[PDB]
Amino acid sequence: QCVKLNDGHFMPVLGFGTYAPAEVPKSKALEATKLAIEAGFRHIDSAHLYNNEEQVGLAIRSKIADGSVKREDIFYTSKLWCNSHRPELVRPALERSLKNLQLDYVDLYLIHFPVSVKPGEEVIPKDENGKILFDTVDLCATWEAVEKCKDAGLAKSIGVSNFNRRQLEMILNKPGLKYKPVCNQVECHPYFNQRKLLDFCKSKDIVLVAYSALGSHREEPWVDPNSPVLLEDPVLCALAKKHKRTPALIALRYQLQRGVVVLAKSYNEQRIRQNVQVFEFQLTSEEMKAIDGLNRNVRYLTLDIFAGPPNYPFSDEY
Ligand SMILES: NC(=O)c1ccc[n+]([C@@H]2O[C@H](COP(=O)([O-])OP(=O)(O)OC[C@H]3O[C@@H](n4cnc5c(N)ncnc54)[C@H](OP(=O)(O)O)[C@@H]3O)[C@@H](O)[C@H]2O)c1
Ligand SMILES: COc1ccc(Cl)cc1C(=O)NCCc1ccc(S(=O)(=O)NC(=O)NC2CCCCC2)cc1
Repeated sequence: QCVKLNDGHFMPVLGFGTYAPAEVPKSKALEATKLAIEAGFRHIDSAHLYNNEEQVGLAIRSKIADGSVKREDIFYTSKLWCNSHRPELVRPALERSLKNLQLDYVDLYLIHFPVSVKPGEEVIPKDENGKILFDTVDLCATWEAVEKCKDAGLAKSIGVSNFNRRQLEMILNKPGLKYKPVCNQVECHPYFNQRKLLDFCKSKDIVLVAYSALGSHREEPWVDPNSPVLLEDPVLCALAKKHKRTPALIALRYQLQRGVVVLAKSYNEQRIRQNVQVFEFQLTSEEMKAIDGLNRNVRYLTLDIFAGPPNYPFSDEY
């Protein structure tokens, strides 16, 4: 189930998505993650932003106490939110995520999003006129404090999320660079297959990590509800009939076959169990290219509110 990272560590190819909109009680974060560990997920993806590291952490700690796993067997990811991009604030944010988790280390720590916001207790601080209180932080600086987190052994591996190509290049080109990003976690599914970005990532030994791989939570205002529903796709449905699987499984399996590490969120016990069956069938080259034909360039997570500053990552082609 694993891919070797460029820092020598191993990342399982299928990960469990822990985000659910806040209308869903956080108690389900805990139940769901235990079920995911139980169903066989070994890679668990969260963030400070998701406001669930207490529950996800307990979940993980719970499955260790009952003997179902040891900590060595779990790959846990957290992410540095945008109000702690200032170097001095990077270590304390990771430490805060760990105290909440009640874990000594994270397996992977990402720069969640490349646009910095004003420090403070507000998640997305805005003025009363209109806009987000953007901050001026050198990402190359932010990264260096992220590397210090690897040196301190708080994070076993480090990487980025929602970086475009120039931003990845930027880190690669940085004088003094200690560690490459192990990964770039981005939106990827058959309506936005990220081919160019995926190729660039492979040409530089960076794991692309597909999120919203099942077509997103569709939570407003983060997703246009007029957007097409990925899992209703006729071809994904056909391939599912043909393989006696589901459109979800087709869509997950697509990513495994093109060397993409794939996340799937589910709080449903059935669909949690179903999702691990990505390791029990496979697609033909002809099928896989059928799925390449589904490319719509429909980006579910535009993150428009962050547009404006130069580091808004989706202005560039890729
Ligand atoms: N910037 C970032 O780094 C970023 C951005 C977005 C997401 N993420 C990460 O990616 C994870 C997942 O992304 P996401 O939640 O946006 O979308 P997603 O996992 O692609 O889509 C999940 C949706 O599909 C449903 N589902 C799951 N399994 C299914 C199946 N077998 N059949 C039918 N439906 C199924 C889920 O519902 P049920 O729960 O009802 O089953 C949920 O509504 C998040 O938890 C987070 O960890 C990261
Ligand atoms: C302004 O809001 C808040 C104010 C107060 C509190 Cl108490 C919580 C929030 C909050 O939590 N609001 C974000 C809600 C949210 C979380 C996860 C997802 S997600 O798409 O599943 N995962 C991601 O990382 N999404 C993106 C990536 C980076 C840019 C923005 C988040 C989608 C949306």
